[PDB]
Formats: sequence, C-alpha cells, structure tokens
Amino acid sequence: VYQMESEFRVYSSANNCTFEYVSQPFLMDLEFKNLREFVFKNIDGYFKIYSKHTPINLERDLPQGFSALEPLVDLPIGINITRFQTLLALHAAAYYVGYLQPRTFLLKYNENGTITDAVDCA
Amino acid sequence: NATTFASVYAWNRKRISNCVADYSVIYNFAPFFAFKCYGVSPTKLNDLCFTNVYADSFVIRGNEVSQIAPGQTGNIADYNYKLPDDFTGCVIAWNSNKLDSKPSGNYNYLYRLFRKSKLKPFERDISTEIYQAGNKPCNGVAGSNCYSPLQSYGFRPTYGVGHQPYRVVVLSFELATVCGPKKSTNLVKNKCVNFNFNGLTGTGVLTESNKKFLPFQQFGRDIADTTDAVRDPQTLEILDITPCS
Amino acid sequence: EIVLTQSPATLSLSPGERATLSCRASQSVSSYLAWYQQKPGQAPRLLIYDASNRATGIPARFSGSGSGTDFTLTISSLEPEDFAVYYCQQRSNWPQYTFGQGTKLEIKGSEVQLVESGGGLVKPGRSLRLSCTASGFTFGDYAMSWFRQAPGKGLEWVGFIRSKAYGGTTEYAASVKGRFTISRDDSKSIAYLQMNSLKTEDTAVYYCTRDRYARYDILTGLSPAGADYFYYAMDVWGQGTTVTVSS
Amino acid sequence: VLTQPPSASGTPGQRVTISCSGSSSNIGSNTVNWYQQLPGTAPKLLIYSNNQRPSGVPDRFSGSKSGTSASLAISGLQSEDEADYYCAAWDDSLNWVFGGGTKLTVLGEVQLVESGGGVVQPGGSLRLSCAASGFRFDDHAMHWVRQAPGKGLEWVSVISGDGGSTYYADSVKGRFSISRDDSKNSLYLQMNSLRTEDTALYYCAKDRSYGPPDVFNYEYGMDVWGQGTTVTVSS
Amino acid sequence: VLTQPPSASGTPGQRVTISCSGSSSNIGSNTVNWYQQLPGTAPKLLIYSNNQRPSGVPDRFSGSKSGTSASLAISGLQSEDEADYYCAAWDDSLNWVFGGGTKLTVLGEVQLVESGGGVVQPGGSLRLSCAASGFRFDDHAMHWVRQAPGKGLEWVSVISGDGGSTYYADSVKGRFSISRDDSKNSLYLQMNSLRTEDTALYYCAKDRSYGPPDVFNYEYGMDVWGQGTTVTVSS
Repeated sequence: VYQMESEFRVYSSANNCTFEYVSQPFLMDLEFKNLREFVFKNIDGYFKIYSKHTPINLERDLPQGFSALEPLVDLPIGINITRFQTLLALHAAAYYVGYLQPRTFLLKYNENGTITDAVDCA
Repeated sequence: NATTFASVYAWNRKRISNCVADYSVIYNFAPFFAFKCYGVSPTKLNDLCFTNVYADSFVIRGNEVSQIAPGQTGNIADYNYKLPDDFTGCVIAWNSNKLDSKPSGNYNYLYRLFRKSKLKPFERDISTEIYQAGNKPCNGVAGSNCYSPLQSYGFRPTYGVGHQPYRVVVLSFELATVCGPKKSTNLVKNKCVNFNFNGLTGTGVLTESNKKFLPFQQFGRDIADTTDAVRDPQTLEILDITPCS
Repeated sequence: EIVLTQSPATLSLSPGERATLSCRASQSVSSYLAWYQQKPGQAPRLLIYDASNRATGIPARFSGSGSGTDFTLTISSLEPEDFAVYYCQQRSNWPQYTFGQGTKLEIKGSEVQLVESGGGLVKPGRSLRLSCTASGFTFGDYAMSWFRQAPGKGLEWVGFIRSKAYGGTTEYAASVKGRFTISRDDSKSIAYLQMNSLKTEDTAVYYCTRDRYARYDILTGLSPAGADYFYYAMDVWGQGTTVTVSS
Repeated sequence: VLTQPPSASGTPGQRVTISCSGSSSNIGSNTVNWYQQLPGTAPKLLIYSNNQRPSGVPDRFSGSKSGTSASLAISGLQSEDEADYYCAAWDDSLNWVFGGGTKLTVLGEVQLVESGGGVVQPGGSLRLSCAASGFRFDDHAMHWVRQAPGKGLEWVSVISGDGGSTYYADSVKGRFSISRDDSKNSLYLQMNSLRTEDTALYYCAKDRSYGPPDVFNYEYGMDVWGQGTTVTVSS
Repeated sequence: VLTQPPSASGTPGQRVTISCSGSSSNIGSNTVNWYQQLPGTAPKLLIYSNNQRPSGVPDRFSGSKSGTSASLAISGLQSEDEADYYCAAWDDSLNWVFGGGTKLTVLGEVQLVESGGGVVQPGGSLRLSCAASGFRFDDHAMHWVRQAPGKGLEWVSVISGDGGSTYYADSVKGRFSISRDDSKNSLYLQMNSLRTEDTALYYCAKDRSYGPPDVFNYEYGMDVWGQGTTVTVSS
C-alpha cells in the first residue's frame, strides 16, 4: 500500500477466472488484545472456511479455553489445493499453522446450541 | 440485447455461472426467428443442474442459419465455428436488419472463406496470417496471387430477405454452480402434511417452536438422529416438526 | 516507381524467323509479369501472366524463360498474324498497375463478353461518366478495374474498386486523385466511373477488365497449369469508348 | 398426429377457449399457428409465434402455448366468428401436421392466383401452376396445403425462399416435383401417378419466413392464401 | 515430457548421479541416450542402449535404465565436466522427446556442415541444406534437432536411411517438407510459414542406425553433430 491504497504485487497477470465472490461482509475484523483463528479444509465441493473472534488477555500463547468456530462461507469451487501461504502488508507478525487429522471427538452441546467442550478419544 | 456483437470468426463467448439461470426472460427481449435446442428441451431447462454454461454472440447470413447444427458443414463451418457431435446446446437466432444495416454498407463483420485445413470443434482462432496460394512466395503483402483470408459481409438495407444480419446466440450446456429457479409455496398452519426444506423430505406437523437457532443452522436432530426442528429459509422463524398422528 | 521499358523499338523481321522480347525494370520484381499482344484497333490480349505459365487462346509459339529483372520470349515460328504490339505489365504492385511502351512488329517493310458506354464531346458539359456492364462471368464476385489507352502513347492506369467481399475501399493513381471517383452498382451488374473536372489531356480509351477473385477456396484445389485458372480467376480486356475534346 | 375435438359452442358476450394438443416434438418444442377459414373462402393466419398477431387480425384473439398443449382464446365472440379453426405444428419427421378442426357455432396488393384443373386423369399427368407477383417472391417462401371437400387441411410440400430444401408428406413422398422460377415469378408442382382418392383443391399459400421449417422454427406462417382449383378426379 | 533436474552440483573427486524419469511409453519401452554439450559447441552421445558407450567417450561415465527411469553416473568428475546433459527417448507416438537439461556446476573424418541463414522471412519460404561426406550417407540415417538460445534441445524431423517413411514433431507437422539426395550425398529441409517462436540453430544430427527409431528401438543414437546456423526470425 503506497498511500487506490492498494496494489497487485502478488500476481503479474490474469486469465480465465472460473469463480468470483464479492463477499461484502469482511472475514478479518478489527478493534486487551484480540485473537482470530481460521480453519480451512479441502472438501470435494466446499472449502468450509471457519472463523471465530475472541478477546484474549494472556498475550503469551494460545490461551486455555474451549471456543468453537462458526461457519461463514462455503465456496462451491472444486480444486485440489496442496499448498497455502499467508499474506502480510507493509505500512508482531505472529501466525500459527496447524494440521487437521481424522480424530474422533465427543462434542457437548448446550441448551441453546453452543458447543461447550469436546473430548479427543485418541 | 447488447449494443454491438462481434463477427462470425470470433466468439466473445462469455461464460455464465455462480448464479441461478431463469430461462423465462429471454422470451421478453426480442422476437426470435429460430429457437433450435439440439440436445435439450426448451421447457425442460429450469430443473436440471449444470456446472458451466457458455454463451457466444455472432452475426451470420440468413441463408446459412440451417448450417449451424451438429454434424453439418458449410462455408463458415470448417474454419470459424464448428459444432461437434457432443454439442448439445440451443441455437437462438433473430434478425437484426434494423440495427446492423447502413445505406452505405458496413464492412465491420468478417468471415473466413478457406483455411489450410479444417478447424477442430470447440476451438477459436483469430490468426490474421495472409493466405499463401500459388507457386510464388507471398511476403506478407497484398499482391496479385496473394489473398486475404478474411472477407466482409457487406450488409445493406436494400438487400432482400436472406442477406440480412442475423444475430445468432449459441447457448451451450456443460457438466453445480448454475441451477433452475426453484419456486416456493405458502407455509400452512399446524397440520400433518408434506414438506421439503432444501432436501429435507418427510411428513409431520409444523408447529411454532420455542427454540433459538444459531444464525448458521437450518434444521436439527433429536437424541435418536431424528429431524424434529427446522427453520424456514424464507423468514427467520423456528418450526417444530412433530411426527404425524 | 517501377519503370518498365522495352529494348526493341521497330522490328521489321519477316515471318519465318525468330523474335525476341526483352523487358527490364529498376526494382527487382518477382514472377509477376503480364505479356499483352494487342492488335491495332482491337482489344489487348494477354500471352503469359506472372511469367510462369501461359494464357489460353494463343498458339504454342510462345516458349520463353527468365525471372527477376529480365524476361524473354523466343518465338521460333513464323509470323502469320504477328502484326500487333507486344507490351508488358507487372502484377506485383496491386494498386499500381504500370504498363510500358510496347514494340511494334510487322510483316515486312467464349461466354466472356462485356460492353461499355460513355463518350463523345467532352469540352461542352465537362462531365463524362463511363459505364461497364458485363454478360460473361457473374458480375459482382470480381473486383472492377479500369485502364486507359491513349492514342500513340501506350497503355495507362486509371483506378479500380475492390469487389464486395474485400471491403468497399478505393485506391487511385496520382494524376486521377480527386478527379476520378469510381462507383459500383453490382446489384444491377453495372459499374460506373465519374470523371468530373475533365481536361484536354484525358482523352484516352478506358477499358474495364477483371481483377482478383476474392473467392479463393476453389483456387487451391486446381493448379494453375491448364485452362481452369484462366476460366475462374483471370482478367480479360474488352471494348472501349472514345473521348473527343475541342476548344 | 394431433387430437382436436370436432366442434365447440359459445354465446355472444363470453370468452371461449379452443384447445389443441400435440406431442413433445411439435408443440413442446415448436410453435403453434392458428388459422380461420370461413365457409367458402381461404384460411388466414391469426396467431403466430404463440405471442404475436398480424396487423389484419385484431387484439380480440388470444393465444398461449403452455408446455405441450395449445389454446385459442376468443374474447368477445361476435356473430361473424362462425368458422373452422385448425392447428399447425412441425414434428421431428419434418412434416407440417394439422389438428382436427373446430366448428365454432355461435348461439346468437398481394395476390396468389393459381389455375389448372378439369380432367385430372388419375394415372396420367397433370400440370399445376401458381402465379405470384407483388410481394417479393424471391424473398418470401411458399407452401402447399390441399383441402378435401368436407374434410380438413392436408399438407403437401413446402420450399424455402432460396429454392432449396423441400419436404414431402408420407402419402405422396417421392412422386411430385416442387420447384420455382425466380425469373418468371411463378410456382409449379408437377403431379404424377395420382390415385382416385385425392380430391382436393391444393391451395397455394404464401409463407412469411425464408428458410425451411426445420431451422426457422419461430417465424414460419402462411399469411396470404389463394383460391384453389377444385379437381374432378374420378373413375 | 522427460522429468530432469534443472541443475546439479558436485565436488571434484566424488561420483554424482543424473536421473531422468519418464512415462512407460518412451523410457519403459525404449532406450535412453545421454548427451553432453559444452557451452558454445555441439552435443555428443555419451551412453547408448543404456549399457554401451562409444570409443570417444571413456569408461568413466556410467549409465543404466531401471524400469521407467534412467540414471547418468559420472565417476570422478574433473574440471572439464561443466556442461548441460539432456535425455533422449523415442515415444511410440512417433516423436523424439528430450529432457530438461542438467547444468552441472563443479565446485573446484566425419563432418556434417550445414548452411542457410540470414533473412528468415517469417511467412514466406526457406530452404535448409546439410552436406554429408565420409560416413556412408546411404546407410546411416539423419535427424534434425533445434536449440533455442537459452533453451534445451528440440527435435524437428527424422528420415530413414532408405529414404522411405519420415516423421515430424507434433508442433512442426504439416508445414515442413524434408528432402534428401542419395546421389549428391546431402540432407535438405524445406521450411514454409515459419512462426516467430522458431528461433534456433537447427543442428544437423547424424544417426548411427539404419531404419527409423520406431522399428529399431535399441540402436538409434546421434553420434556426430554439426554447427547449426542461428536464424534471425523477427518482425
């Protein structure tokens, strides 16, 4: 961003785009700090983007506490993605990268429908 | 109902997807003269689910509209636009003499008369290589034995019916981002009737529930994996599903 | 810019001997030479086009060779009716058909048919408009070209309009720009030519012939070695009118 | 083959409907054309393209093509609306199929002249010509529809505007010769080996489209008709 | 397509390996040929038939084809072993596919003369000839390998020793017309309608076998090369 207020330094050119989405509601939000987690998958037809924004106060590492991620957008695009990479801006940069495994869990649902705890059987 | 289409050698095929296709507004744009639907049915298109629908526009002669069909050749069918045997798409044609015919003649629409070979189907070539016909080499210059590959139509309003501009739109179907306009109905009161909430098929009585669904769910199951609650995807409101008597 | 001049001027070779025809040029022209053999009073007749193959109609007494900046045509037969001027025309520059001063040789010392119109006195009412209606080939699929023939000066270029296929543009010479405007009426198998602002030097005999066949699909299948290329894609001269000027 | 009831009824002041069904290859895919022929005259096109009407026919007639069936709604029928209505369609076998005819009984310039009749000689030969002048015969196409005395319309043949594709009916397929003369502006139909079972008039109809009915499946229609010649084919 | 690493490295005194994998239609069914081209010179055959080497190449080089992949082992590399190595395989689809090139970077008579260059005229015509004398041209076959500046080797066409069946590449088929003369002992290549992406040298390669590589899938190999002519095809 030079300070319009943006650029396209990621790519050099374009081609036959097969899918596009405006998605006016932004995923990443803004303003005790704030932690945002994102879960991405590779389902046959959907991408299943999960997100959740919770305030944190320890500011050391991933805090202790059970928080679920509500689904936001399920892009109906089929593609074999085997590589990903984050993006950073210029005018602190901590980001975690985990790995999903087929594990058995026992989800506990509250009276209002929110998940309060889970149990990894393995 | 655009302003200016391309020629017959080019396609300008704009792919349409990611939206529901309503095949009922095209009948309220302009009076068509040819509504061939090779492969499918004109009425039976708002029910199938396709993945990628392509749409091209071009202007070709009126005498040669019957030549744009699967398994049929012609003058402009081996070099500029070919329909293969797996081509199942509706070919909509309509005259446009009132908009693409000037008294002094228009030479903006071009067509190829003969290539070096037959072009393969589902292919588009915009090469402007000057044709090389003879026993003497042509160095990319217009001479005697060297001919241009592109020829103009020359549409005029004084010409009779048949040599007029005909905007023919080739709509294709290929194989789920584009579907048909699923029509809804009216929600009845508490009575054991049939219901279908986006695939949820079953019987039961729809009664006013008191649950509070989170703003990312539609239906819900009981302790024995039985659907007994759903939210109408028309207006935010919970609905209990009790089994029929 | 390519000047084509003939070396012989007056050959009085009696029939029963050989005859040579040399034609040079400044710019190195490829195999695009057209040889005409025109009787005095009648219409010109092409002998060998593009200096590569012969025409149709003339006998086999036209064996020649050569390519580039020189051409040759050795006639090893007698001269029964060789009382005609042997010209030369280039086919390289399409909108710049240029002729040359032919050599006058003497004895000692068919559905293709077209008519023309437009002529007479030119000084009173300085407006002459020649017309060209053909009854041979299908009028319309071939471009319409014009050529004038001044008395005792040789063959000359006028202008042309391309056929209906390859656009409706135009291209004229330097001495006819802004004065000679050609209009085509292929809907009625007629081609017109307006000659506004006429002078005393424009008293030549104009001729309308054929030009390139914009339809080329057939020309690739049949090889230009027989009468077919002469029947489909070939220009043929016709009759011409007269222009009279006075004070 | 199309099912159509023989006759309907209606009172002056009410709107009635005339239904005419067809298979999924003639109405479900092609268009329906309605015609009306007063007793003793030539038919005329009323509704074409299922949504349009010519300038001669007023807006009092309504039409609609819903799925694989057709309907002819006559809003406010008058005392002059007493005639027979026929249907029109194009099947996949390249044929102009008709309906059955509806005898509506109430309870209250372009010229196409054709000649040729008299002795038909069922087993010899007969020449039939149709004149045409004043409507740009080189552009508009033609038709061939015969009508037996007391029966409905029978499709014979049709030619495009360019003089190309023509289609024959199963009963006379491969025996006639339909061709036109763009220089003389006349239409001919040579008939050979005719039986004693084809007593009709062979009305010379004028088409409004250009090409064959297989490609232009949204513009075909017989606007202008003519006075046919009643044949006398017998033993 | 033959998978090959872009560049390898090694110290003087150790043995390095150069692998080149491929499908079972080109390597698994045929033999692999290794080549070495110093910067600014012509390539040369190193290992043929996956188990033999010519007299010019010493026994220090090793080659082996295990299954559907090959390997080039250079035992005891010296300071002069700094060049690019390409793979060679003849697929059953009548095409000669090369590798990608391995830029080995260290950390320490028979004459084929060809002419024809200068003005390329991309759109006209161009004749390319290659002389041959001193190796029994009537027996050994010939090849045509082009190399763009900064790119790898690309096969153009092939001609048998008997002058019978000939083949071209998938991108040059239909435009070139090859020719040869057994009496004059010369190789020709008539080219027409050259595009702007044909900038190369067109090396005149000499085969060691007799028939085309499709029938003799265990003896083909380009032993002697020539000095190609750099074309200047541009706008």
